[PDB]
Amino acid sequence: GPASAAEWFRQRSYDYGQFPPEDLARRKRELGLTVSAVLPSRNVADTVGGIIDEIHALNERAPLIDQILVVDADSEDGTAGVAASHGAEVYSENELMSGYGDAHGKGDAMWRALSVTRGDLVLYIDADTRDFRPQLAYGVLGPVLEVPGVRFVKAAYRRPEEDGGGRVTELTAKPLFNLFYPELAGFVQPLAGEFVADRELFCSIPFLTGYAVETGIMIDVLKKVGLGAMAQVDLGERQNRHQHLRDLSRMSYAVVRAVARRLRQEGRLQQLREPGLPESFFQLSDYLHAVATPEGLKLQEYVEELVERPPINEVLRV
Amino acid sequence: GPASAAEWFRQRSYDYGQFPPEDLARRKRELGLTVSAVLPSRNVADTVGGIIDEIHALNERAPLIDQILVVDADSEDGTAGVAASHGAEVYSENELMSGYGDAHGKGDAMWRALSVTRGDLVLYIDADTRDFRPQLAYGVLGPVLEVPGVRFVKAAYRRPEEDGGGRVTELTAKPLFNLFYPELAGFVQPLAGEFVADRELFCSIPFLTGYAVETGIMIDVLKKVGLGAMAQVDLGERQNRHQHLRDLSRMSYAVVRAVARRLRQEGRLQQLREPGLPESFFQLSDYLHAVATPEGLKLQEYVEELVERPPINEVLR
Ligand SMILES: Nc1nc2c(ncn2[C@@H]2O[C@H](COP(=O)(O)OP(=O)(O)O[C@H]3O[C@H](CO)[C@@H](O)[C@H](O)[C@@H]3O)[C@@H](O)[C@H]2O)c(=O)[nH]1
Ligand SMILES: Nc1nc2c(ncn2[C@@H]2O[C@H](COP(=O)(O)OP(=O)(O)O)[C@@H](O)[C@H]2O)c(=O)[nH]1
Ligand SMILES: [Cl-]
Ligand SMILES: [Cl-]
Ligand SMILES: [Mg+2]
Ligand SMILES: [Mg+2]
Repeated sequence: GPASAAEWFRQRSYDYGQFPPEDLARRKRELGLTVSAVLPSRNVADTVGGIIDEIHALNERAPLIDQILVVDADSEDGTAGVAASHGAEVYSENELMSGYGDAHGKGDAMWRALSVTRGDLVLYIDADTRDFRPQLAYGVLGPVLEVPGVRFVKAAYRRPEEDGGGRVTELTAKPLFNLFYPELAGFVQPLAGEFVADRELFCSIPFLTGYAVETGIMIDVLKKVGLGAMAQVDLGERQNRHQHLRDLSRMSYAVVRAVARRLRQEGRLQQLREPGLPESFFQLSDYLHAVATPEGLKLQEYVEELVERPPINEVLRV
Repeated sequence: GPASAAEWFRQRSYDYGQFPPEDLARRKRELGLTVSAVLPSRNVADTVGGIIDEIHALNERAPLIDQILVVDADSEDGTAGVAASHGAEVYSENELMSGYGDAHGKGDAMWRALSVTRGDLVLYIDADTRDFRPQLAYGVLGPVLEVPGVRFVKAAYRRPEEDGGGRVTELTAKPLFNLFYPELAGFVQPLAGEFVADRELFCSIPFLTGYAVETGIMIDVLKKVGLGAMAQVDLGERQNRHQHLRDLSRMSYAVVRAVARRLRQEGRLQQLREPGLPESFFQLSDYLHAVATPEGLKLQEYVEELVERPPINEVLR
């Protein structure tokens, strides 16, 4: 493969500039591949309509996306109606794989989407992007279509001068990756919502639910296809919606848990619970967040079970 | 001890308002204890003066700090001169424990200060605070003085509703503590630079050099004296710096490195290098930071070793 993250970063980082969409459209036509775009959507009424439009506008210049799926979290904001009125196929995350009960977050929606994706290639895109430029859809298709061994491509980009990701990327994922999965240290936006791979690949790895899904997918793909078969594409600028630091804390915990879970199955981490530690202190699903408030110090408690879905291949009608 | 972070939280969180300085001064005197205040300092000529001044004013009201140590990273802004001019003792981080060579960052300075601290208690204080109110000095002394079994006290506070700390604390320390050291999850500012413990405790644990020092101390104190012997005190509002996110990434890494190390030693973590990963990818002191710029993607590469100084006890006295 590649001797280092440095070597990979050399050979496997592209620019959307290198993949004009008419070329891709042509190449895609030649290969007879179809693409499904999947938009995990939760209260994005104000933005999905615009994204669906832009993908349609792009398909006019260059036929690249055959299916547009909005997988809705039963948003209270009318998201589903909005996406439907703009021409996307819309599904409820709770109606897909209904045998699994209600969806546990973004990861669960993304997994369940596989049950109705018809494309040879599955392309995930975030539904909340404000100013959606067309390369936020087609850029990552470049290397899958054009570079021989590449099976999985993640987006790279910058906040509208040097961007190393949002807070969770910078302070959680990158430090955890550098230490535990150094092979992934080369990725500019390892937690990006926009990335693409063949449907068969996604269908044959498990999916962490909740916010841990990207982290889990990075690790699982790395292990399945190898570093040389992953790539990234600079896509330019991408405005993302800032979250409250306090909520990001919970996301950071999900990323930690995903890494910890994987380390444990590799055997690098054993006896996760330190001996001598009374069981009462031990409950992974129980996140304690101590804060200071105008009226005193408080201990907030969040409970999120780390639910993991099996490779959908194993659980879905063949 | 306590049965959960929640029980600890109710029993070992206080408000500085519970500890009027004049009462602290009385108890300190009855117990014959002395307090050393260490200010690890690098380029803070603009703020040390104020801090030192506040401490001296506090002591007039209530004699609480017996020694003020500015341990200076040989700043070029004249930190040393200001501190000296304002009445504080001044030391070069490089001259203390010089057998270990020049100093590896903030932790090293804090460790080396243990060789010149005369107090029974040692109070570390950040020297870059813009608006130093009295309770930043005395608040954390409350529980060590007043609650016999308490040996270690961390500050708690909030920026100018709910505040769960700075970016590194929220996105790195607290996630990691919740998973691997649940006993520390009740701390509001576990990475706070204001904390106090008895000299003997500090002299009995190792100190990570650099940015990981607070994380290491939290963990090693926890293992050494137990969660019951730790406390926090609400000091009110403290204004915070806006370090750059790109710099904070290296800091988060140090924090992760520190936890990982402790996990290796406990046996929880082994074969840290994936069994099948070429040594070309394996260099813990080598942090790869991939970034996007106007000119394209760049892979930045920082280096900082993790250095652990042993307990000063093993080298001294
Ligand atoms: N169907 C569904 N969609 C969801 C859910 N939660 C979030 N989404 C959608 O998934 C997209 C991104 O989720 P964000 O909550 O906006 O994530 P982020 O703050 O932008 O942070 C980033 O890092 C995460 C780490 O994994 C990523 O998951 C995420 O994609 C994003 O890149 C958005 O379109 C959002 O509506 C859910 O529970 N169900
Ligand atoms: N003596 C010494 N002091 C330092 C060093 N680095 C930081 N400090 C001081 O430690 C305090 C906090 O520094 P810093 O780590 O930047 O604070 P933070 O970014 O808010 O966590 C300040 O008073 C700094 O001047 C160092 O290498 N040597
Ligand atoms: Cl787990
Ligand atoms: Cl769980
Ligand atoms: Mg977003
Ligand atoms: Mg817990």
